[PDB]
Amino acid sequence: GSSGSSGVRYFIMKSSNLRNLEISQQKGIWSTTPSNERKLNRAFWESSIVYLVFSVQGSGHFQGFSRMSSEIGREKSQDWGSAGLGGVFKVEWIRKESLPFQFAHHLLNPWNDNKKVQISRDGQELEPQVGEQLLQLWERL
Repeated sequence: GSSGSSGVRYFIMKSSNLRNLEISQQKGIWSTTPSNERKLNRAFWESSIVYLVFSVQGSGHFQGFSRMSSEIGREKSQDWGSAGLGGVFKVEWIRKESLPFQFAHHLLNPWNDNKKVQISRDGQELEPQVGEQLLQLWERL
């Protein structure tokens, strides 16, 4: 028969504050730790798309998600909250609505002690099985 070899991945990106995220909404870019960039880069090259679910540590909701549009490096920006950065990349914003955890309260991640999706550190790989059904949620809003 047939089988899907290539596919988009899902990475959870946490944000200290909200403002910092605004830059990604206006400038259309995002800068993450150089310890979780590789994946985003490689994956983007080994995958058709790269879904990155952004979330603010504070707010108990999902700031949303954006599919990587450009690789990390060549792209550079200035405006930012945390100077401690190295490697900026673009990102396509799909949903900007705040989704209540309650919605993704049933969804979990069997990749890390089957811990609730939300329960993911910055730059953490999210299973494509739970990361896909987690986005569609924004469609139920």
